[PDB]
Amino acid sequence: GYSDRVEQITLGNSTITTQEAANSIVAYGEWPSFLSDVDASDVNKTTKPDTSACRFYTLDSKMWTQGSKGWCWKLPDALKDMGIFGQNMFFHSQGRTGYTIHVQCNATKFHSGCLLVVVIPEHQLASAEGGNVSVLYDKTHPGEKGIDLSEADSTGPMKDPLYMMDGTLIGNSLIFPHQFINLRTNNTATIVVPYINSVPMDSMTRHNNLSLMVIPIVDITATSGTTPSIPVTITIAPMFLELSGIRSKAVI
Amino acid sequence: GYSDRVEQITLGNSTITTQEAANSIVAYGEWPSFLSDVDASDVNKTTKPDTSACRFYTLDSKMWTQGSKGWCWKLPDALKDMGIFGQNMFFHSQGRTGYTIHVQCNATKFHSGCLLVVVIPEHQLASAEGGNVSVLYDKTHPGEKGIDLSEADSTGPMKDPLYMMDGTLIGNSLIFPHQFINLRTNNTATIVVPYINSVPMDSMTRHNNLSLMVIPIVDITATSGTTPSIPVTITIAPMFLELSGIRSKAVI
Amino acid sequence: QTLASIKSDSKHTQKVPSLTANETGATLPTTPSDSVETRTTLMHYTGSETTLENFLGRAACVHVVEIVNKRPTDTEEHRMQLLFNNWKINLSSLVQLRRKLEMFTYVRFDSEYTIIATSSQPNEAKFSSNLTIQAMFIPPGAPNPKKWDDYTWQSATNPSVFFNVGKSARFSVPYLGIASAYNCFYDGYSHDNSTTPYGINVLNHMGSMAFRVVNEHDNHTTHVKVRVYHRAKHIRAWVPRAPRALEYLHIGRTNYKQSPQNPIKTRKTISTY
Amino acid sequence: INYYKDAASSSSAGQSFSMDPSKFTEPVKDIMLKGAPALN
Amino acid sequence: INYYKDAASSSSAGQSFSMDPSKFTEPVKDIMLKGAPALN
Repeated sequence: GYSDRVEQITLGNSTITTQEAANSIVAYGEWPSFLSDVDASDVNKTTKPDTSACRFYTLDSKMWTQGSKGWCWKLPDALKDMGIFGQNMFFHSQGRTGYTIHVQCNATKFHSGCLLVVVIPEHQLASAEGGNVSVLYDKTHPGEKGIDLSEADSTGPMKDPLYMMDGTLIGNSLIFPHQFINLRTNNTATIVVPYINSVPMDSMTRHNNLSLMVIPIVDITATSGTTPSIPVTITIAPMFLELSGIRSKAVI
Repeated sequence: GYSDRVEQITLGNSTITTQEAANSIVAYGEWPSFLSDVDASDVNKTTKPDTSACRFYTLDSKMWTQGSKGWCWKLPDALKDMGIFGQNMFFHSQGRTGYTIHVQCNATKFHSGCLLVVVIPEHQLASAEGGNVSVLYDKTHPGEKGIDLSEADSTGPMKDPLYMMDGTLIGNSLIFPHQFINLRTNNTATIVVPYINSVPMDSMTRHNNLSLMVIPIVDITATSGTTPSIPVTITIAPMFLELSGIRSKAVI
Repeated sequence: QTLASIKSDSKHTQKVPSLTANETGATLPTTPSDSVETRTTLMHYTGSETTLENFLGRAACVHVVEIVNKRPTDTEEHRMQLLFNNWKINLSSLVQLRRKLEMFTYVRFDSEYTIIATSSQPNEAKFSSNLTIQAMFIPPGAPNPKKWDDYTWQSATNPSVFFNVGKSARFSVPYLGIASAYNCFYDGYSHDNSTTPYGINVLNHMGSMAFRVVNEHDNHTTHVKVRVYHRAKHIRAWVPRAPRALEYLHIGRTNYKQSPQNPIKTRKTISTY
Repeated sequence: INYYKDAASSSSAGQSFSMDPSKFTEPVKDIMLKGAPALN
Repeated sequence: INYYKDAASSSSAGQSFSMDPSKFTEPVKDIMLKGAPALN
C-alpha cells in the first residue's frame, strides 16, 4: 500500500522524493492552470516554455541555528537567475505562473524544533525605517539570497518575525497557505500555489506575487551536544508558465 | 488579384513584407516540420519554444561595393546571440530546426549587379593555410559577424569566391538551394530550409548545419556616379525549433 | 515506352515557355517542342545506367598496403618493419572514389569488400611461396596488435578473413552508422573547443583493418601487397552537391593549394569556336 | 535465390525508381511553367 | 537446404528468442515494481 508521508514529485526533467512529508497543500483548493480564453485580455499568442522552465530549481541553502529569525524569498524574483526561467522573465513583458514550493530540513530523532512555512500573496513589506519610508527595489529583489531576518539592515524591511514584516502578528499568518516542518515528524513541507492576481498576466520584474517565509517558531535544538546547525533547502518550480510580449531583454 | 512578386511572411511576432521578390524556395521540396515518433531516438520530452524563438532576427547589414567578394554565415551559429534562440542553444544538449532566410538588397532602376544566395549544408571549409591545416573553432563560429570573403586572414578559411571555400567551383553551386538577387528585378531572396542531418537532433554549438553564402556574381554598379554602396541585410528565423537535454549553460 | 518529343507545329501565342526568371532558383523543365517544331519520337531509354546504384555500385580500389614475410628484428616494432600493417579505414584515400562519394552530402550503403594479395620476391629467393594472408577487422576500441604474432590475432570476436596470395577474399559489411547515413562532410568539431580538429575526420570511426602474413619466416624476404577494393550496395544518398574541381591534399579535409590551378581552360576570346 | 540471411549479403538489387527532379529543379513555392511570367 | 544428415552438420540456425531477464533481475519471491516500498 501507500502512506501519505511518502511521495514523489516529478516535474519536467527533475524529481523530488520524500519519505517523511506531510500531505502537500494546494493553496485555496485550486491547481495551477493556464489562462483561459475568457480571462485573457492579451491579444498576443502566449508562450508556454513547459519543461524548459517548469522544473525544480534549488535555492542556496541557509543554516538554521539557535537564534535564527527566519528567512523570506520573493517569487518570481528568487528564480530570476535560474536558467531559462530566469531569462524568460526579462525577455517578456508579462507572464503568469503558479509554483510548487518544497522546504526541506533534515534532522534526527534527537532533534526538535519547528519551522513555519507560509506563502503570502502580495506581502507588502514595512520599511525598517518606519515612518513614510518606502522599501527600495534592491531590498525587495535579493533574488536567491532572500531576506535573512536575522541580519540587520537600516534600509531594509522590518525584520522582527513576530510581525511578518507588515505589522501583522505571525500567529494569524496561518490563514495563508502554510505548512509546518516539525522535526518530530515531517522533514519537509510542500505547497502548490496557483497564479494569484487581479490581473490575468503581469510583469515578472516590477512586481512579486508570492512571498515565501520560513520562520523557526520553535528554535532548533538537540537533546545533547552543541548548538545544532541544520541547513534549510528550498526548491521551487514554476507550474504553468505562460509568457507574453517578447521584447529586448529588460535591464534593471 | 495577386502577383508572385508581392509577399508577406508572418512568423511569431515579426513580419516581412516584400514587393519585389522572386517566388520563395522550399529547399528540396520539403517544409520544415517537427521530428516524428519514428525518427526520434531521444527519450527526453522535447521543448518547442515556438514564438519565443521562431521569429525573424536581423543580422548586422554589410555593405556591397565594387570589389566585394561576398559573405558567409553559419547556422545556427549566426543566431547564437539572438535573444531566446541564442540562449536555448547553450542550455540544451541538442536541437533541431529549419530556417527561413531572407536576403535583402535595395537598389534603383539605375543600378545593376547580381548576388547569388546559396544555402550549403555541411559546408566543410578549406583552411587558408591549405596543407593539412584545420580551421579553428573561432573562425567557423564568428556569429553575426559572418565571414567576409573580402577580408584577408592567414588563419581563416580560404576566401577566393571562385571556389566556395572548399575547392569546388561556384558555377556548380547552383545545385544547392539558391536564389539570385538580380537588382534588375527582385531585390530580395527567400529560402526555406528543413532540418538536414544524418542525426535526428544534434548539438547546436559544436556543429553547423547550414552555410549561407551571398556572392556578388556581378559587381554592383550604377549607370552614373561614384562607386555605389548598397547594404545587404539578412534576416533569419528558426522554423520548427525543437530542443532537448537541458543542462547548465554551455561555456565555450 | 515514353516519348522524348511530341509533334509540335509553329506557334503564335501569348504563352511563352522560352521566357522565365532564373532568379527564382527554378529550373522549370522545357522541351525542344517549346523552341522549335518537332517530330514525335521515343526515348528508347530507361536511365538504368545513371541510377545512383549503378554509379556508386562499381568496385574501386580503396587502399593498398604492404606486408612482408621477414625475420623479426629485435630493434624494430612489427609495424616499423612491415610484418603487420594496420589500415585505418577511409574511402577518401584514392581520390577517384572519393569524388564519386563527395558528390553527395549524406550517403548510406552496405559495403562489399574484395581483398587481393600479390607477392613478390626482389631478392635471391630460390622459390615462390603462396603465403596465407590474414585480414582482421578491428572496430574502434578493439585491441590493436603489437606483434605480427600477438594474441590479438586470435580474432575471438573480431571478424577475420584468411586467403592465399593469388586468391581473393570477398565479404559484405552492413551499414555501420552510427548515424542514419554516412557523412561525406562535417562542418563542425568533436566538441566545443578552439583547438579541436575540424571536419569529417571527427566522424570517421570505422576502425581499422589489420593485415598479416600468417606464415612463419621463410629463408628469404617476401613482399606482399594487398589491395582492397570496395563496392557499395543498396545505395541511398541525399543532398547532391557540386563535385570538387581542385586537387585533393589530405584525407578528410577540403583543403587545397594556396595558389591552385584554375580548372577552367582558357581561350583567346569569348568569340573563339 | 538468396543464400545468406543478412541483408548485407544480398545482391545489389534491382528495383528501379521513377525520377523526381522537381526536388532540385522546382523547389520554388507555388509555380508552374504555364508560359506565364515567372515573377507575376 | 540441408545437405547432411547429422544435426551437427547443420548451419547455426537461426531462431531468435524473446528475452527473459527476470531469471537474473527478479528472482526475488513475490515482488513487483509497483512503486511500493521494497521491504514492506
